Amino acid sequence: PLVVEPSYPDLVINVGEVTLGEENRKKLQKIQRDQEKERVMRAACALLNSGGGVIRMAKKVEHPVEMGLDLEQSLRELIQSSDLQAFFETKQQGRCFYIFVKSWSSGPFPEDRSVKPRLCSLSSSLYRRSETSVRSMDSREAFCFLKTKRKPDPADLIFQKDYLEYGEILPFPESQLVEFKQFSTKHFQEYVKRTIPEYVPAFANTGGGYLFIGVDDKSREVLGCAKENVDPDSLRRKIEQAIYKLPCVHFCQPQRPITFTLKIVNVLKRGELYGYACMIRVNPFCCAVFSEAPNSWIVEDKYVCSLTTEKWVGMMTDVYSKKGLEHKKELQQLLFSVPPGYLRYTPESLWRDLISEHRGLEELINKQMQPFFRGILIFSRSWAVDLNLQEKPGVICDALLIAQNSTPILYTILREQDAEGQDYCTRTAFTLKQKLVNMGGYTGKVCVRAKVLCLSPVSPMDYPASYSLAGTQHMEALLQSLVIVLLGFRSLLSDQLGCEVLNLLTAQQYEIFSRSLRKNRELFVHGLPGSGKTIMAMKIMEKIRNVFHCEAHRILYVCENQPLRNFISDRNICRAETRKTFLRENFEHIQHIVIDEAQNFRTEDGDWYGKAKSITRRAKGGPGILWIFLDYFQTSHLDCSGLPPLSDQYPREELTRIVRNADPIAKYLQKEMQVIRSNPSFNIPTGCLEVFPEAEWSQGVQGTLRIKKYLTVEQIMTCVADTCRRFFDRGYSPKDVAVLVSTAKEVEHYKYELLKAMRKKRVVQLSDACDMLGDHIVLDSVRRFSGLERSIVFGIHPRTADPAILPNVLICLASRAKQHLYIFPWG
Amino acid sequence: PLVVEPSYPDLVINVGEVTLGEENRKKLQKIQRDQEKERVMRAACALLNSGGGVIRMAKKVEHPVEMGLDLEQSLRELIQSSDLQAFFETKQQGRCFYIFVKSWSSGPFPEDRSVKPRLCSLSSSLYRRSETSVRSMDSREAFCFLKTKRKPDPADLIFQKDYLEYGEILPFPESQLVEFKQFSTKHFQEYVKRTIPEYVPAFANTGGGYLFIGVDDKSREVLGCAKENVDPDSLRRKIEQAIYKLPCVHFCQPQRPITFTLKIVNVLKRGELYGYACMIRVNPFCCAVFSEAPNSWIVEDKYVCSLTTEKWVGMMTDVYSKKGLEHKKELQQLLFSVPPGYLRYTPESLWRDLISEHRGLEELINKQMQPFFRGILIFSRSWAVDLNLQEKPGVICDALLIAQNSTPILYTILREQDAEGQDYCTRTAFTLKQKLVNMGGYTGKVCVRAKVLCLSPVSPMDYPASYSLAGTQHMEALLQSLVIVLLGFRSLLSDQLGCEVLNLLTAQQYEIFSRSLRKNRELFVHGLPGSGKTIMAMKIMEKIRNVFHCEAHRILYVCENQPLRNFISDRNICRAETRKTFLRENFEHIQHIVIDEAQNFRTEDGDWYGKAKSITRRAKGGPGILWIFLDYFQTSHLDCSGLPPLSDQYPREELTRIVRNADPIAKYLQKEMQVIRSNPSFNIPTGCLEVFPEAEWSQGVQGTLRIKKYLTVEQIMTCVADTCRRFFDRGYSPKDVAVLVSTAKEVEHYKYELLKAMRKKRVVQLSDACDMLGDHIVLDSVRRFSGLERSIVFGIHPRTADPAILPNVLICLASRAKQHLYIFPWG
RNA sequence: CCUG
RNA sequence: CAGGAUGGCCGAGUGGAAGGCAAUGGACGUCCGCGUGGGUUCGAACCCCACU
Ligand SMILES: [Mg+2]
Ligand SMILES: [Mg+2]
Ligand SMILES: [Mg+2]
Ligand SMILES: [Mg+2]
Ligand SMILES: [Mn+2]
Ligand SMILES: [Mn+2]
Ligand SMILES: [Mn+2]
Ligand SMILES: [Zn+2]
Ligand SMILES: [Zn+2]
Repeated sequence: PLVVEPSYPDLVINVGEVTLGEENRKKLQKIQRDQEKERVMRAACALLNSGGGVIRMAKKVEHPVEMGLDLEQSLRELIQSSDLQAFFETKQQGRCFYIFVKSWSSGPFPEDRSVKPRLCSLSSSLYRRSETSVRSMDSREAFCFLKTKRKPDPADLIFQKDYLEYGEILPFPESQLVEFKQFSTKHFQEYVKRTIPEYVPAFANTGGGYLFIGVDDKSREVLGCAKENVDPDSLRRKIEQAIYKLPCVHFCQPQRPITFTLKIVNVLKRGELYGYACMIRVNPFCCAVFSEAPNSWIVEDKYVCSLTTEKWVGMMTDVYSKKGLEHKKELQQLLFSVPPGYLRYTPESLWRDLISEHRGLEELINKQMQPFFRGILIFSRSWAVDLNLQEKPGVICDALLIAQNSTPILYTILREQDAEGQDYCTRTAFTLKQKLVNMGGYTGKVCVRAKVLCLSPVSPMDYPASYSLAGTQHMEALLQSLVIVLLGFRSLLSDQLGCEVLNLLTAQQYEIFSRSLRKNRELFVHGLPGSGKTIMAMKIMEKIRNVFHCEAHRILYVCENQPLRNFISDRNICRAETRKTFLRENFEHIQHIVIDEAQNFRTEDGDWYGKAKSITRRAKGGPGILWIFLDYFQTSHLDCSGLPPLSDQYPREELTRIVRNADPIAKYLQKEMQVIRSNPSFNIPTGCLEVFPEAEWSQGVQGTLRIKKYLTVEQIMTCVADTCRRFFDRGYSPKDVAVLVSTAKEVEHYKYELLKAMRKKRVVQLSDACDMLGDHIVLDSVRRFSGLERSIVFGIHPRTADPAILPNVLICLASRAKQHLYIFPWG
Repeated sequence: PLVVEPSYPDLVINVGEVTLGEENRKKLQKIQRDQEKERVMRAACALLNSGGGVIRMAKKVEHPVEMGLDLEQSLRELIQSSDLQAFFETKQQGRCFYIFVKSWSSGPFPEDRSVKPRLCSLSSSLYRRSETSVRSMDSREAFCFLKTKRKPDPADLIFQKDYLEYGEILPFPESQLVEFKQFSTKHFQEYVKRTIPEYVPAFANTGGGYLFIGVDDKSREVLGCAKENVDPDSLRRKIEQAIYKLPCVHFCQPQRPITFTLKIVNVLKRGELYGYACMIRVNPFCCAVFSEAPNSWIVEDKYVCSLTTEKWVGMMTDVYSKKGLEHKKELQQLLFSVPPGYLRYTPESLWRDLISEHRGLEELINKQMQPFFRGILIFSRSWAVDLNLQEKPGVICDALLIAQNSTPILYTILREQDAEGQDYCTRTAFTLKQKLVNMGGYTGKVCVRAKVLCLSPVSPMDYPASYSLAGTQHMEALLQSLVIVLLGFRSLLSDQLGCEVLNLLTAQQYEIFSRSLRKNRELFVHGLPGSGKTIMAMKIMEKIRNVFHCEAHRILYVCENQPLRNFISDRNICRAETRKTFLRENFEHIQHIVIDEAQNFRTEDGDWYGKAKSITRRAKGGPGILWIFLDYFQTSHLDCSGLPPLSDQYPREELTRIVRNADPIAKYLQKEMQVIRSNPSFNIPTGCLEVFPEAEWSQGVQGTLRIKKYLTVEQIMTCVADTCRRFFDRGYSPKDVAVLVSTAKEVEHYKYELLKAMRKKRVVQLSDACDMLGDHIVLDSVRRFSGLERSIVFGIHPRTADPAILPNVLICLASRAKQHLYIFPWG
């Protein structure tokens, strides 16, 4: 059999001894020549269909040799192209001859889904009647044929006859619908058996036809076969069995079998019975009829396995991140920008942590990356776990080098030399390469080299020069495939890419949303939870200056919560003040006002709306911008907010796409918004919550949502500390984490209790929401954190004194978490 | 040569006598067999590339024959597929054998444009090196290769030797970069001339390489050419001439020749000169190198011609109506709706006109239409003129039948028998079929049968049954290609399709626009001339009815002009009053108010804006809609309109994309808009007119614009009458025509003067602008026609009391014409 | 196409 | 799973068109032609492939 070799960071199929060279292969017997060719072509087909690899064959001569014309032509028929160099590149060292096979197609959604087939085949076993001949459909022909079948005569005058006269000349030739066959007196009943699988599938697949057996092909004379050599009943049974044996694949309903008419009609000589003439009419078949199973091959597990008929048709006609595939270029330019002329180590925080923890790791890595002048070295605690493989103790870090003039190299740094270290690194490199092709959709020639390094004080395969990353184009394409691959797993870089995906979605929605600035002066923005409301407010405050040419101090931002106005104030895009400061102080020099979380405002101090109206309308440059952002799902009190009636809140814009939270968080927000709708507070006008999220919208970004209940306060603290330490080990910064409690009066208690547990995890710094720039965990109330967001949020015992306010707390908590949310309710 | 036969409604190529049948072709000599095959393939390639046709070949036998396996395989190679039935269907009657060729690629923008090449070819003359072999790229391979080229060793150690030793074994085999050739033993210079085009283009096309001539292919021995047999300098001259003789096509700059190094080295024997060995180092060429001109053919008018190298490369690397192509399905379902179970005659107005003018034409056509139980019979005064062919006097009408179970038939009805009639009908049918394929992009099997009919008292081809329109799908596809074709010519049906395209564009812009209803209660809509303002207002009132569930009479429409008020009232989608009526009467019953042409309003009768605000805001079901439509380019007076200041006119929606007028009218409107901006009025605030149309927006609808200046009044009226008579003869209804004058006071004078000429054109019924629905020509002033539209407009002597408004009156006129506009200014 |  | 096909007929030829019953395939010395179509080769009836 053919089996993939395990000691390689790639699919390596050893096809054994093969005779190479045209002259050497001409001296072979045809049987051995065809057997060796079929072995090598099985290997090539498997590697083409399985992400590419290397075919290893031991050659019977020491000196360099050509592959052989028959092998070359078989590869050409395999790829349906004379461009062999595109998919096959050969090397030879001593007795070993290598063919390096590129993947036929890459990714779950290739750019050629509707053009080229997913599979290469030695044969599709699909035959069509092509005029007077039967020809096999190649991969592309069969792809088009199945793509069509998947959409939702005088010969009959002869066929109707009950009998035929010996030597009768048929009045028609062989054509698209007719075939004549004559067989010897001896083998008639056996030659019919081999005739059926070739002409019945062809007629069935190409509009049907008539098969006359017993008609001289040249003179068209009816001859039949002598009565003594044929039993009509046995012949009919055999033909029926052979026809019904044919493997048919259905794309339709009903799935009735192959339909045909068979007649064994007497041939009379002078009126006496001379023999029997066999006539088959093959009515067109609804779908594809195969003469036998397709000769397509694939590597599954560690074997080279032949694809079944149904599995082949499925591959030929029919966690991946579609958003990642869409934004791969932007995401690559963001996270994996390839610099012009130096080797970049990323993530930089993780690299610093590694070199600090491990003595000599910096010197090791820098001495090892001497040969590389341009590229990126993507570090990780363990690329194995990043790719859903098993963690190996003793592995300090894994670094994926993507440098110029070099192949990708997966480095594994071991604190102590280990026997299984090279096996672990090879497994990780093989998984990475297979993912870069099959999931990342890399259509170029890729090989990830596994290379183990030891901090304490089988040869690699030499790939062609076309597997080296020549320059910017190849490095960027490989890195964009790596982006797509990473967005399919849970890891530090995957989460960073997900954050950038959320930022890109928010930018898209803001591009759609900012076109209202030219159209409105007053505008009440009704954003749903996680809809980007505050990001839109910031970007609109930037665009207001960009358009009206007014200096930043002329734009005012008003919010209810001090943490939010501090966060907005540190952006330097405007002046940011709280509701109370807004009412107290003078702002006659302000032209534009943006008011955010207006549903959280209060009337107890004054008419904030009236003040904003006066300031904006009395502006010198016409009526200034007065945009009031608000979310009624995130109300924080039962009193009237001073907003105008709902009927008065016009013109309106609605941010209904959730773009700030990962999919698990967004689904939870959508679920809880139904609970909010079920019983709105009395200060919430009933018709406001009738805003619904976009029905078919999804973020396509992985998140986390763990709800742990019936746990005590100390258990909550220890779980939070353990999760924080696990994140920080992987490389998440402390400024990605926030702990949100029910109310402020509990903030100090929970701060002390959480420090008590975090002193075991080596970070003893917590802060209120008023400081968001420091690299520290933020502990505060859910309400005080309104408007702000963090990647990882721990929601601790959501609570309020009045059930009329309670429902909104869970939304106001979940909407703060971008990717990871941990909720610890009462129980 | 091969010549297209002229007397058919198709490309019929007569390849003459051909031996058909496998046995008959086997009994031939190879030269004759190959010549007949070459003729048939040239005809088939020409027909594939020229829109399909028929190949006529006389066969030397009477009985039916198969085509022949070599001919079948050549067709398979021609179409790169065993699906011969898709493109070739053969018929034979008597001593004639027909091949019906379908177009390979059809339409200027095929749906497969990026996948399949535009051209079929016998040979691309493009060769590539495939390991140790040179392979000719088929059409698909050459397409991909040219697409790739369009986008923006030890062999060297042997090549560096200035001499070689006889029998020296070269240490390397043949490969992607190396070829070993021996010299011919008989004709050496001729052999080199022959070999150079085989290998130099392949190396140049793939990474270059070395060609060693004089090296044994099998043993790799260096043999060379005997000194007595070859002169090295003459051989060098022949080689360089042959290499520069190779056709090269460049997709770049600079367009350098083929770069190569040619060395003729001494092959010594025992240290003494024996012969010469030729080695060429072919460097990779930047673009495509051909061994000769591509073997691709096409039909040029009446001749079958081969495409040149550069012409072939152009066709292989790369009035057509893009909006027609986009909307073909909707336009077909609008105009050419295929009915179920009866035959439909269109256009009905033209059909009635024809049957009224001509005695017995109805009976004639009905008698001819008995066989057809379903389809559409598309009449015309002259399909020849509709397709830009010369008119033939004596043609009563042309009718294009498109019916089930029948091929397309172009009927030509002649008043009396005519010898030329069949020639005219056949030319028209051929032109129609060629347009349907090459311009309408019909990818099915199409034949238009030409039949001449006569009101008073060559044999046609019989096409395969696949050319008959099977049913709804085939007829719809053919009629959609017909829509695309018609939209590219000036004719009645083309203009009706253009009207529908304008309506579809307006509907799309309204789908964009109506999303503001959910977001705005009060809205000022600022439309540009011809932006659809009034159509949008009508549709928005229709949408208000549904979204607010209010009865139609609860919606009010207020406009300045009585004709527009009447036109809107005639649809019952609201209550429509004039500004004066609105101010005088009471409308507390109204909930929603839409105001149109608000810029023309006046204040002397009251405060309409305040009244509308009050009425809408005190609507019992909450505040209602108050949408004010206005266009400052169509300011009809210099007074105050009562609108709020431009700073106060918010929120604001802008309809910038002109969707109501054909392309010439739209461009004229844009130029007049720029002139208006250069001379703004004093009663229009500063920023009103800074609204600009979408820069690269086009309507894709053909129109007409004639500024017939320097004419007298009588000449103007006679020209108008002649144009109207021509349109009505062609089939346009009078209700498509409006005559617009400068002022209402001259309307009666111009009515008398226009009737003076129209009474000689067999129609006298003019109409006032207040009677739009009548089947009469509307003659009225430009100002009173504001808000109305008609397909053909005649603007006469545009003028105003104060010349300041003349640039505005010109726009107000040009925006009323949907497709055809005639302006008669002062001299 | 015919045949072992 | 394997074998054959040559000139008018019988038939010799597996890489530089016999013989037997003056010639006894063809196009324009070159080329095609040994069932047909291709390929390899300096060279094919001969070797390789597909088809019949
Ligand atoms: Mg013989
Ligand atoms: Mg022999
Ligand atoms: Mg020959
Ligand atoms: Mg042959
Ligand atoms: Mn057959
Ligand atoms: Mn047959
Ligand atoms: Mn060679
Ligand atoms: Zn089926
Ligand atoms: Zn070039």
